[PDB]
Amino acid sequence: PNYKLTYFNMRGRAEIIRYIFAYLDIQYEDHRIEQADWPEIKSTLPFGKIPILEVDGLTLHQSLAIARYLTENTDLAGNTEMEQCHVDAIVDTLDDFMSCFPWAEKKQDVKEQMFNELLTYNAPHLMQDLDTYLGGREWLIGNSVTWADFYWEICSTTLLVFKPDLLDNHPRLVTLRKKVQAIPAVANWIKRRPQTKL
Amino acid sequence: PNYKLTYFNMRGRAEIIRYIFAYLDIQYEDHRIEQADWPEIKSTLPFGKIPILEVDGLTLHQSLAIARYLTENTDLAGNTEMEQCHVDAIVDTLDDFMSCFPWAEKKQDVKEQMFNELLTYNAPHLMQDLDTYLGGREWLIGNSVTWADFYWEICSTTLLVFKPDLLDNHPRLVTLRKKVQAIPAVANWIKRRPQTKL
Ligand SMILES: COc1cccc(-c2ccc(C(=O)NC3CCN(CC(F)(F)F)CC3)cn2)c1
Ligand SMILES: N[C@@H](CCC(=O)N[C@@H](CS)C(=O)NCC(=O)O)C(=O)O
Ligand SMILES: [Mg+2]
Repeated sequence: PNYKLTYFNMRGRAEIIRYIFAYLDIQYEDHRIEQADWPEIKSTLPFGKIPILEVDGLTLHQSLAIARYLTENTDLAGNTEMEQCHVDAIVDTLDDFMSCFPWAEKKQDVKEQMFNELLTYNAPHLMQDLDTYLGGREWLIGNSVTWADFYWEICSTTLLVFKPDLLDNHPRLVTLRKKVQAIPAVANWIKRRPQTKL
Repeated sequence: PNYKLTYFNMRGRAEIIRYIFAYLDIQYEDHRIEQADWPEIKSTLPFGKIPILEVDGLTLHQSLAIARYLTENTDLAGNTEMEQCHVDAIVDTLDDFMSCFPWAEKKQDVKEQMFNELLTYNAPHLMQDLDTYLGGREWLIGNSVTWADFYWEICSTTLLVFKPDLLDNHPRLVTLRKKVQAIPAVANWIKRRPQTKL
């Protein structure tokens, strides 16, 4: 069973796949491309977008669809059909925000303006809604860790790059961030992975 | 279970759920609202976004996460993990494009411009990709209809209001809509459902 992950040299939307792998102890090759190799590959893929996962000469796309596939009947999945939902909902609420950023804007000031808006106007509200949804439970979904707990910590990672005082009023979020990061197989990948801004 | 789905009087985000309910033949409370009682409601919601589904007072959110949850252990789900990964991928790719529209934009002309240019440049790029992902095959994924075909006809239905000629060069994509529409339960729902623009 053969794994070639394709994406740019960034955590980005691949990091949810790379946390899963290294958690669930599975060998993959981590194929990281140059911004200038991209069009040559972009042309050949059915949907022109990455990440993508090749699974013995089979081509998968859409990080979360993939993420959801590598966790169907595993302990990062929800212990029940309802908890699979909340997981997917939690993930999509975060992707919904993360997906808002003009990541690929080449006009810098125009980009910075848009990033700053969202990080002051929309961010704290998302953090709020999250903390409350967490309330006082140990994980986001049910009684153990799930990949939604991973998406969160990953999304939170990149947001923290751009606005450090973000979780100041949410220790229960810094707690959760940190409790996800201290997991053996997670903790170790965080130590080894390439060191990219994004 | 007792299902209560809450949304506006329209299709938009809730429709994928309504289709699934009809196909699956699941009795459910289809509660629609006018703005009038919106922030009155919005308050009582973990994430203050709709559609939402109450399943015995247990509230669930994210339209796709819910639709998925509702297709779990049916055939609508895709017939194999691998397919289900594809069905998800298409649903996201579809949802990704849709979330690119300024839906609530009240400067009518900025709407028009972006809308028309999104159909101009973005939309036909996704059409060829969908067209050629579909091929001459019957359904988008697998040997049988999955909830990704449902979403295609729901999405393409709404975008066709704004650009009728949208699919005038993708015979095969109009083919897929008709195969979705002629499904008895869906065709029943179609004629039953109330008349709204979107
Ligand atoms: C992990 O937390 C998330 C969740 C969702 C999205 C992202 C995310 C998305 C995009 C990027 C990003 O920076 N993508 C770039 C956009 C610019 N392109 C330039 C291109 F397309 F020309 F190659 C490279 C990929 C980073 N993180 C991160
Ligand atoms: N919903 C998609 C978003 C995928 C996406 O558009 N990825 C970006 C990189 S972050 C991309 O391929 N952009 C470069 C391009 O447009 O070709 C997913 O979850 O994978
Ligand atoms: Mg999405």
